[PDB]
Amino acid sequence: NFINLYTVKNPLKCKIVDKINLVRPNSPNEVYHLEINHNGLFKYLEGHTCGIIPYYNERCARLYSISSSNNMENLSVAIKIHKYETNYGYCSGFIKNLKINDDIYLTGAHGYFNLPNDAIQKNTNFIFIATGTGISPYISFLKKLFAYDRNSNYTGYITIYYGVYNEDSILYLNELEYFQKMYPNNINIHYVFSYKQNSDATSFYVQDEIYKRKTEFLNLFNNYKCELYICGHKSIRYKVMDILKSHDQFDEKKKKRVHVEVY
Amino acid sequence: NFINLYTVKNPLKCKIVDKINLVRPNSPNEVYHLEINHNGLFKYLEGHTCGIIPYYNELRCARLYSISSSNNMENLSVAIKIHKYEQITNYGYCSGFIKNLKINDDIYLTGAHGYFNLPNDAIQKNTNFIFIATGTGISPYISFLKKLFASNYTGYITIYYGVYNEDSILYLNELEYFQKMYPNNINIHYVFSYKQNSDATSFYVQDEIYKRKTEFLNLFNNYKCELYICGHKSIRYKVMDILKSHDQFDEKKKKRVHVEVY
Ligand SMILES: Cc1cc2nc3c(=O)[nH]c(=O)nc-3n(C[C@H](O)[C@H](O)[C@H](O)COP(=O)(O)OP(=O)(O)OC[C@H]3O[C@@H](n4cnc5c(N)ncnc54)[C@H](O)[C@@H]3O)c2cc1C
Ligand SMILES: Cc1cc2nc3c(=O)[nH]c(=O)nc-3n(C[C@H](O)[C@H](O)[C@H](O)COP(=O)(O)OP(=O)(O)OC[C@H]3O[C@@H](n4cnc5c(N)ncnc54)[C@H](O)[C@@H]3O)c2cc1C
Repeated sequence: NFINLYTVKNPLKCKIVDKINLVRPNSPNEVYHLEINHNGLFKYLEGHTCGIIPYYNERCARLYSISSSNNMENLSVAIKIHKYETNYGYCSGFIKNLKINDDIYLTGAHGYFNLPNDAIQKNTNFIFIATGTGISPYISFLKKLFAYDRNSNYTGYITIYYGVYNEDSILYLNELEYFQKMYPNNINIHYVFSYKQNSDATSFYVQDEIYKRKTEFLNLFNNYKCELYICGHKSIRYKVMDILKSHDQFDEKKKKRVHVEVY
Repeated sequence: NFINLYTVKNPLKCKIVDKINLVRPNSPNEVYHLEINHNGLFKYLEGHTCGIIPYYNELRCARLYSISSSNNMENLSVAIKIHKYEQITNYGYCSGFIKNLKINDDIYLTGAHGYFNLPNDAIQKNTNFIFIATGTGISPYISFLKKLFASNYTGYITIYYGVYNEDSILYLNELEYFQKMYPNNINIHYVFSYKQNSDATSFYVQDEIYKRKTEFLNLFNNYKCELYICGHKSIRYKVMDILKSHDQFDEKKKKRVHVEVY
């Protein structure tokens, strides 16, 4: 299958085709969308990550959610540039200085944060919870479910809770705006702005929006039997579980409907 | 201090000066000794490790390697086992990199790691040592021996060294040299496991210490030896178990135990 087709011991040589800032001028973040030519060789399902090996020339690979769908020729990835005290993270500094037409080395696929195979036929309902770059897997989910290029056979309902610093920090804004305008009876997006660079504070703002919208959120999960996806900083996970645990019956059978990709 | 002078964020570009197979025909793994030109820029004490960043090219991910050279040498050195695994053979990440490395290739180092150092009073105080090694665990001790013997250090060194077989003793030449040059001050006990199982190898080292438990404990306790343990993780507790049994083992003794296992 797709998992570990390429590893650090046989990474895939790829090429940077494009590199676009994803944020607008009032964002405190530097985040780049990378479009990557893999010559059709990198196999993935929506929700998978790829690994990038910084500075490689023919763990150690940093994982990035793939934001493109399968039937796109190139793959895409959204990468936040981490800084401290000037000084960059290991992969962050590499991605910062990367240029179009540069080589990049990939491993993968990695992860199990995928759609159910039933999804488009079963018209599965979804809750997608995201913070920061945690939106990327959902971008690929949407591109798949609504056959991006109204080619959609999918008539399920999707609710997105997306927490970012501010409006200018919303990643893939144009794509989110597109799906919402094209499919206004299938998609509901709730932006939460924290105005805090601290991820643990952002996740509390998301938990707090969900609490404010608990009747929506909890009927979606307990009544309409949505699949619940959580992606982003590790602090949201237990905060979303607390909401489920404190407000209604919550057993291992309901836990089967909770999918988590945190970091 | 010299710790983290170079990191993965800013590695030191260095050159391979030599690459020498340290093992003999009956050893089932390659082990390469690397002489590395760092332009005098890499700073370290004996016992320190350097990190190598496999496949790096200038625009937990670096593997650590004990430096086997002393400060006073111009180039640094390192001994690197080439790890194989089956399922057609594959190589470890850094192992495959080191395997293919040529003389004059670039190599990027990260910058003194660890606390596996000699006490700085060692030469003036004539400190006695117990060095326990398996496999590549010998490397820091080769650097120790190079430092201690400058020479008027008259301490007493005991070395326990477990390897697969005689063709697998790393730095055999250096060990034999030091043992023969200072025959009253260096005592080496070798153990061959004859099994390609790292856990077996450390069992046999423990077994050789058990045979000599009285000598061993009387060296550590009465001659106040600094005890060093280096190599595969499995030796750690097997040696600790010997310091537990037939011994009170207080915490002024634990000041005298140094561990670098992996
Ligand atoms: C499953 C999964 C999916 C992921 N998906 C994405 C994604 O889609 N997009 C994305 O951008 N990231 C994603 N990540 C995280 C991504 O891998 C990060 O870029 C990586 O984890 C951090 O990268 P780095 O090498 O640049 O930072 P590192 O060098 O590994 O450091 C980690 C953090 O510590 C900080 N740090 C490093 N040194 C210091 C210092 N000494 N003092 C203070 N702070 C320091 C860095 O700034 C950084 O924030 C994902 C992670 C996982 C596990
Ligand atoms: C403080 C310290 C000092 C050290 N000093 C030395 C030293 O002086 N000399 C030295 O040689 N080493 C030393 N090491 C260990 C050194 O870092 C090794 O080269 C390294 O840890 C093994 O690296 P690798 O990249 O080749 O293998 P990796 O790929 O990182 O390690 C995996 C191990 O499992 C095996 N493996 C990998 N993938 C698989 C798989 N899919 N299935 C089954 N098996 C697999 C590999 O063969 C290898 O043995 C030290 C380590 C530490 C922490």
